[PDB]
Amino acid sequence: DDPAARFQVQKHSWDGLRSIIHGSRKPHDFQFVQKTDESGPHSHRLYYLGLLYSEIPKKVRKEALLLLSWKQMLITSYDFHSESGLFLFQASNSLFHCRDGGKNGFMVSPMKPLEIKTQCSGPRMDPKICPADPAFFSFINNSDLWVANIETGEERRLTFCHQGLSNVLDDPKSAGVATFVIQEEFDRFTGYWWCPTASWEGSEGLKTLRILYEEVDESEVEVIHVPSPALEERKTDSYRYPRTGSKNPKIALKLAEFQTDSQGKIVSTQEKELVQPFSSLFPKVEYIARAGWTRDGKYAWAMFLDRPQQWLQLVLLPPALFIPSTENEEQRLASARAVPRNVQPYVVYEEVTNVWINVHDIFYPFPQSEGEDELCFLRANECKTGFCHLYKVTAVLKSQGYDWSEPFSPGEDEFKCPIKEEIALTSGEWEVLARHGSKIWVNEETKLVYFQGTKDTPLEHHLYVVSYEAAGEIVRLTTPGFSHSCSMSQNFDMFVSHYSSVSTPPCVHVYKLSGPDDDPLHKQPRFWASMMEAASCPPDYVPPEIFHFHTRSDVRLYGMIYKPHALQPGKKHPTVLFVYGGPQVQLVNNSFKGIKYLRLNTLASLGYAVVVIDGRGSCQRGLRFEGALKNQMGQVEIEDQVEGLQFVAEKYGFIDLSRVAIHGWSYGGFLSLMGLIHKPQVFKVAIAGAPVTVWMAYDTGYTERYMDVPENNQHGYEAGSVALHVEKLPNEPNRLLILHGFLDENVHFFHTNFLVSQLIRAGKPYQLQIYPNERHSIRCPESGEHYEVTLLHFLQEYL
Amino acid sequence: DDPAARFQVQKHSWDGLRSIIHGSRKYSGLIVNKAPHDFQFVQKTDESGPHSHRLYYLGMPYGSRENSLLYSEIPKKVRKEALLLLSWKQMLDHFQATPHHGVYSREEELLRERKRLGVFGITSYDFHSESGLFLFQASNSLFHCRDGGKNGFMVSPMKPLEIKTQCSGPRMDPKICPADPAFFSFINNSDLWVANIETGEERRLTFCHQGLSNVLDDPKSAGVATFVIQEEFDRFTGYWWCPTASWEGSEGLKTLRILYEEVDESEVEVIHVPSPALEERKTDSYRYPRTGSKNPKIALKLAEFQTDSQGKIVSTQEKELVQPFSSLFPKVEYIARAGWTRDGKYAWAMFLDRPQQWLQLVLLPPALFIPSTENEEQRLASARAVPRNVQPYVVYEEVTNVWINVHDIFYPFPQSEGEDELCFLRANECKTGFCHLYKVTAVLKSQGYDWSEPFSPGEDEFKCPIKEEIALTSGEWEVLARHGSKIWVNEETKLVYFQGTKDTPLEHHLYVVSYEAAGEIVRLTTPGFSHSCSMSQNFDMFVSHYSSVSTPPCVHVYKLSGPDDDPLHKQPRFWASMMEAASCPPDYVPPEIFHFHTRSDVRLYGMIYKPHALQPGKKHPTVLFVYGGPQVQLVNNSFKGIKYLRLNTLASLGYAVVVIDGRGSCQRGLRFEGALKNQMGQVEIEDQVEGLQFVAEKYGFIDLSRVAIHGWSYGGFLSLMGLIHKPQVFKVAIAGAPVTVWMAYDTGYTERYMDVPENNQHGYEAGSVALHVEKLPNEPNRLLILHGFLDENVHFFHTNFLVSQLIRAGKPYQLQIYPNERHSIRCPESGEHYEVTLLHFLQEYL
Amino acid sequence: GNVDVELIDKSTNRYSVWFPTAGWYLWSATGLGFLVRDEVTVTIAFGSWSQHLALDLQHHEQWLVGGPLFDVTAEPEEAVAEIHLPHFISLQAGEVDVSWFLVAHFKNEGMVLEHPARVEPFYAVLESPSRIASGTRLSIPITSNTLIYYHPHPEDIKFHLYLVPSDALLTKAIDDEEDRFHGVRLQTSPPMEPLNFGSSYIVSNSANLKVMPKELKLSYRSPGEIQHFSKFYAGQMKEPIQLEITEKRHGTLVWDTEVKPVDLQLVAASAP
Amino acid sequence: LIYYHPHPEDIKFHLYLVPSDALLTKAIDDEEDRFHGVRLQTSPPMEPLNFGSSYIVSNSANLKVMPKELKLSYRSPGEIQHFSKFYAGQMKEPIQLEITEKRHGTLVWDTEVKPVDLQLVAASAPP
Repeated sequence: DDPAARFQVQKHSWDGLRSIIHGSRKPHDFQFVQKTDESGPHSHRLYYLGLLYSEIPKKVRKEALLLLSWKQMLITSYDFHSESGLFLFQASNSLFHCRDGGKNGFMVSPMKPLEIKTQCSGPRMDPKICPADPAFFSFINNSDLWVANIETGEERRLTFCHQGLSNVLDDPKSAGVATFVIQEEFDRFTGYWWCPTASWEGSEGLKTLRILYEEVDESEVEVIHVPSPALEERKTDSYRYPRTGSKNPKIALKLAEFQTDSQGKIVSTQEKELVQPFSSLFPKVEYIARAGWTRDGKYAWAMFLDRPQQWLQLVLLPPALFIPSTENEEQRLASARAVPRNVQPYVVYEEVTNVWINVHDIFYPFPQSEGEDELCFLRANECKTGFCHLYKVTAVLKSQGYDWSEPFSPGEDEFKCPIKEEIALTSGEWEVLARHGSKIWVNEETKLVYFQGTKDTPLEHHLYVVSYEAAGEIVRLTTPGFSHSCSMSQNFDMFVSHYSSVSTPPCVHVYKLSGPDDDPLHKQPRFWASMMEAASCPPDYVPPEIFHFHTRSDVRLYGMIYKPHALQPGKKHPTVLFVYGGPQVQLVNNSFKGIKYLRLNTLASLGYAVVVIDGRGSCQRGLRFEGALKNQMGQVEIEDQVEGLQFVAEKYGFIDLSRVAIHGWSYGGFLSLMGLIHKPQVFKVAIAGAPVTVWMAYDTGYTERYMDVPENNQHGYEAGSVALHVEKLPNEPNRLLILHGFLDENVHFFHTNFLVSQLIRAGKPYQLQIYPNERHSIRCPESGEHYEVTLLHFLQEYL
Repeated sequence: DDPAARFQVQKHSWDGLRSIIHGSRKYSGLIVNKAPHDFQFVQKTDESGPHSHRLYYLGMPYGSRENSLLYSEIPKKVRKEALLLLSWKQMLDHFQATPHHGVYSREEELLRERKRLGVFGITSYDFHSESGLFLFQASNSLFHCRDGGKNGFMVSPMKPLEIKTQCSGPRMDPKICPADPAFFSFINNSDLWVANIETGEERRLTFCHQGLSNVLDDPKSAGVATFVIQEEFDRFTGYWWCPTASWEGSEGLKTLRILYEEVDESEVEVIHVPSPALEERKTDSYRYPRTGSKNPKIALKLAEFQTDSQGKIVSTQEKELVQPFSSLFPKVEYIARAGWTRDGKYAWAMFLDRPQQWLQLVLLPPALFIPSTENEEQRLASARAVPRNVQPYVVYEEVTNVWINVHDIFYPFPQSEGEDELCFLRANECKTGFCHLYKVTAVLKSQGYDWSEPFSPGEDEFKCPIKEEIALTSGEWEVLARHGSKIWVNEETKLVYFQGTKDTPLEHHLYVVSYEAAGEIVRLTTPGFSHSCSMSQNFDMFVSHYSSVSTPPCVHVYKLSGPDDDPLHKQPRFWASMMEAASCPPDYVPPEIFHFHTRSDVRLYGMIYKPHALQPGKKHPTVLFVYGGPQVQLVNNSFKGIKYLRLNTLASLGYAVVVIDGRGSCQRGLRFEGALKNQMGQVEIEDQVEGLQFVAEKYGFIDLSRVAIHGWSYGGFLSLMGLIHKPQVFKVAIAGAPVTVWMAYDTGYTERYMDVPENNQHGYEAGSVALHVEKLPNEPNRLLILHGFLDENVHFFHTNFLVSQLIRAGKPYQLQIYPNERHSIRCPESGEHYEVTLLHFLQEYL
Repeated sequence: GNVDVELIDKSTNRYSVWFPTAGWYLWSATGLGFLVRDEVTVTIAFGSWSQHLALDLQHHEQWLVGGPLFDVTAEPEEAVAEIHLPHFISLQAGEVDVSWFLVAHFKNEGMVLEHPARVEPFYAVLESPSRIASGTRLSIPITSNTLIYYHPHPEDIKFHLYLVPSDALLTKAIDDEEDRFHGVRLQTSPPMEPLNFGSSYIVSNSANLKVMPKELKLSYRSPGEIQHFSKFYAGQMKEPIQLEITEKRHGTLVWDTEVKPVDLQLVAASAP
Repeated sequence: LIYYHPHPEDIKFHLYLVPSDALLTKAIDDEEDRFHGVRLQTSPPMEPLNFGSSYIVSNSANLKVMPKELKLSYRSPGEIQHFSKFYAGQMKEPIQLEITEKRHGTLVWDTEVKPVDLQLVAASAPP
């Protein structure tokens, strides 16, 4: 080794490092609404969070960068109802609303939002406006579904399963919420869904209004205590945390109906339930991934999933399948006779796989007005070809005829419809974005479906359009060389795109589809106006360089690198391999990381090589790519990261292989510990933040999806459970820094605790850092400044 | 400052440091022995056999890894010029008295944290002399045996009989009924039970607990000492048998009373602390009374029952004081101690105020307790039935300006000579400043109380006048009463045997004095050692388990022998030996004790461990080990190799080890201990700094540029005070389990020394280190925080709030957790990691 | 002269010995000088140090054991006046005190430790016993266990097996019943015992002695050590292979902590 | 954790086709050795001679047996305990399967870095 051809980082004082970190730190949810005044200047009003609004003009001027002012209308999530124009949102301790241009007019001066008083004791969770009647809305209060009315102010409970007696260990039934594992693994943040249309019973004048909700009996689920944020009181909170292998919450779907007079009063109410038990009507169904209703309101759909998470199926639940729910078993039989024998649930679509189901929130039903069977929808299906692709699916809703009073056990293909056709609207070695709140936009007049995808490259999210009638060609609308998060008007004439590149900061441009109306696929997107522009990229900030490479198995992995500032060729700089490596997160893409990954640039500004590798097992590259971690979690990804480091070593001449740090939060920490176990000669140190040290302690939704069950996959639980392999951690000190937020409900402190336990029992050193006020990510700026200065100090001294 | 004249410690590898710590403990399989204790002398009365006594005790001969019941044979005549060493014969038939992997139940494990029991096996047992009954607790169950009562003295060991039960749960705190040895009693699920040996029948006596759910919903317990009492009043029992049996004379039925403490901890703050089974990921609720927060609401109660001649508990009866306890004894927050007089006439109890500046002893005669039933007319009925003359007699009332130290020494005398004028031996430290024995005669004259009508007692309501209060001891030294010390009162020879610090504060010696006429204090133990002693019941021989700083601990049996007409000067002659001085190892250099004077001219003691292979000229780096808080005296002339072997390991690596017992240490008087009152944490560190500066001037190897402060519990708190107010003095600070916010620590300790938090708020803030993190050093790698995660005593919150405020102030730290360790690191692997972490941290960064 | 024995039980190794009259009466088969005054019907057995100590004083390294254990019962009251009891530890003026020597006694009492009056270079004296398990020897060194300095005696066996001599080198301290019953344990590889003694120098405990013949063959287990154990045990032997019918063998026992040797022995194969 | 005087002994038999050893790391006393030496003979080995352990071993600590080459290796963690006469001791019964000449075994602790026994045995004089 050359004694002075290796860059030494300048050893800064702690306050110096603070000076560096402090010196480093020195819109969405768009809703287009038309105006149609025929004499004014603005055609629409764009509503968004930033609650604000913009004025979209009818014709902008050429060769002029139009930047709209951010005017104040008056909040991280709101609900909107188009026609009456209701904006329902949650304030600090209360609910609020306002309206724009319904029976009233379009505001220009700011108006204060009207406050909604309540009789409830507690916060009002999950506000949703009824689409059929804008006067009515609904919310959760103390884990039960409520419903209210704006003008009269009167509220009404709809569910009666939770009494609020004590903590959750003795009062376990909830209604209208998504439980923990559903929230954090199936990305569902609601547990009730309005019917979008109103039915009329025709007794006197009563307007029925349905809501589908999810009942959950999590009594047989493990209770875990996690420290509260208010540390002085020294109490915990119970959490119904479904441990892997153990039993999930016991689910059921249910209808909470009510009716209303024309003046708007909830006269009657009614809980409704299926003719059979849910567990018996749908055996081996464990999770309701998603649910809702068809746009006409005729059927309520739901995506079910089994315990391995390898068997997803869409089901339609017609409201007549739900009898009223009462304790008296003869009234129950009575309405079991009363349900029509013909009507029954139609399992329209069924994904089966050998790897795992990714939950795609893309269903979209069409009008069923032509021949009132045979539901036609646009379903994303990754399991067929290995990549998430849109499809048009026509099933056959033919009734088999069921005596719903006598009980039975359904077979494995019992309620499955036969399919008319399964045209694939996209095909290739790329996928359509379906997870993580991406969605499709279906113009039903022009017969087109606008989706996002990765056809050019996995590094760039682009808006595509295709016809659902004729799957001829896929037309891009976004500017290439950037990655875009887009959002359509409901009138489909202009969209927003929040886009960026690896070099430029985020911008937000408003484009307008424009062209001959006869050929709707080929509307040319013309830049109309810009909302937010690419800010001052700092001279301290050099953007990273993206690369790709091939494995010895010939699989292409992408990666980034942040080069050390003021590079001297010849000098071998120390390298921080930042990593997440796990699924559902793609770190490397052509998009600006400077917001969330500013610390990587600070590292670069000190002279560290920063390497980031998307090994196989990452998202947004299909099921076969993601599925290399099935039952071997921790065993293949670190090998891909090592290969990426070693490749970058030949390409770029500034990586010292002796001075290598692996560093990652959550999974980036689980892998940092796997890196230090199975590649100690490669990785000198390992800054593991919040690591998952034992998979048997983690929840069902994540762990079971990939490692299916500990009683089955015990070899792979032990092999990839890093806390049982502490003997292979280094005997020498200053090589392992464990960071963990004490209040972590997700990757619990048990994981770090069991790691530290087994390190002590195996006689191995560790450094450790606590975040007493942080749950999972470092949210507080003081704590982030401490986090970064601790990271810089640890690398300066021990890397 | 010459850099070539400053000793650099040899940088060992981590595996090297493990090899060093293990090599430190390779002789610890012998020297750490759990030397025998809890002795019971029994006579044989043959005049033809060889053995004068049989000594019963707990011990580990290392034929087993557990602490077990054993016995020795004390002969009638030993040979001259002979060091006779006794075989430790086994009481029991070599069974396993410990559960698998050393685990215990939740009640058993929490008891041993209060008692600091690091040893596995039979840790506490109960004995009843004339029946020869040994009632003890083993693996999860009760056991018994008998030796030389109506049976004989066996030579082979027999297996102990199991006591079967219908009860589900552990049977906590067993005590044999003294009046009738066939009956015994225990706690089961926080309720008092009673059972019988021969018949096997059990019977619950109190029904305040039901086993519904957590402690937040079933808050009433009985016969137990709560956390703060066990923790702060070294009391682990909450029921006391009446030592005599009363006869109601209905038909033949023999009554048997028990005094117990009912406790209503409903209004007590509940805290969740993680459970040892970390995988299951639940906590345990703990009724932990913070300062400012409410203490448990206490009361004393009498539980009677009766027995046939065949030995069956026919009737039972709860009784309660004729007025409420809170109303009969206002401003009384704590029952420090309680028990009974030997004849059974009065049940005594030591009460205490919330500041703990106000102690008073009270006698509760069993007729003061009326029955308890829900109907207020039956209540009035037996309120009329109680005699007017019967009252509580406040015999003694200690009042002080700093705090009451709980001394368990009461000892009542028989009252049959003119049956009033109660005579007892009471220890009183608040009077002269030092814990001294007294003979006190109070006047029990009945004032006459209408016990049906409810009244409010005044400030001096039941306070008895004193006939006389002769002081049996006097000086600038203390009588040992706390920490399981006790007195032994031979009433035949009118002598009282006590322990004390007369010769020096560094040595616990057994003294004897006459309580009728106290002029001359006769020492019985050899000087040059510190002694833990235990007298016989016939007062003819005692044991002393003793040691000095140099020698490892031995256990010798001495025999008082001489003319009977002068028992005070009876000469203790070494009869026989139990345990000998262990191997003092060649890598272990015994420390030297020293003393010095302050600028305030008060004598402080200290220890130092010399760097092994010391070279004159070199300035070695110095680790100031510290506890500093009350109830602990680090510096004393007793063997440190058992508990503080790690300090010698540091010394053997080349660190100067300094230990300073500043103002606030125990066994130096109340005025000395009381220098921390209202400024706890502020004066101790000043004394430690001055102790360093003295050692720096005296000895020439103290590098002031390289000073580490280090300690557990209170010391880690001081280590943080050192690094806060003395940054130029202390280079690093290894704070183990620190108390970072005194507002979070419990009542019994914190309130006693600082105040109720609204009374003193300036000193809580000044001496809460977590509020002074801004003064901690900005430069890194100077502060290592150690903490056991499961600590119910100094909760993880303390370290958490410290780390929180370090983050919020932008200050660095290193930190180490012990996830399976409560307060003292009990697993040897975990202790080995703790020491290798300490050696590494000092090696690299000091 | 030589006295007879009567074997009562071979398992406990109990001997009944008749004693005619007064005399010195040294019996060197164990090392007992029974200085007696009349006709004594004496009983002697073999005791193990493991079962009679407190189990802490084997591993107490200020507590060296000397001698073997005997269950000696005889007639009291000056019938057996003096016991000259066999110990092994050496007698030089430096680093060994007369006061460090102790003689135990194992009663149902336990251990009774008395000082002996005089210390002979092979024996220690017990004066007027009053009695089971009496043949005893203990020591309290005020310094550590590793410097009390008495040397084992080597004991060698060359045995012919598959026409190949296997050797057996044994380095244990001189206890006659221990040596004899070590040979009786060694009877399973049936031994012949010539007479060669390594009592030339002295060596302490915790001593690592390397073994070498000057001419080199299949050398096995060279850095041996010096330790003492019970009556029934396996000491740290050496088992090299001669492989041939050669005559001459020169073994050498030499220290490792310092350069000096302790033993050089010459042995021939004239009687295999 | 009291240290004990060790008894290592690997008792061998030349069987008809696969000869079999039996490695024992068991602490000495008279009745335990007298039990083992006759009660292993029901599945007959014959008692060898090998090296008793010079250094001293502690209880409740797992030991590791490594032969220098491969053999029939199940149940390789060895543990030391003191039972009564009747119960079977914690043993090793490997099979060396052939008529090969020499065999080397080593005892390594878990937490040490040092061995405690380095034994050698030869099958050149098989029973």
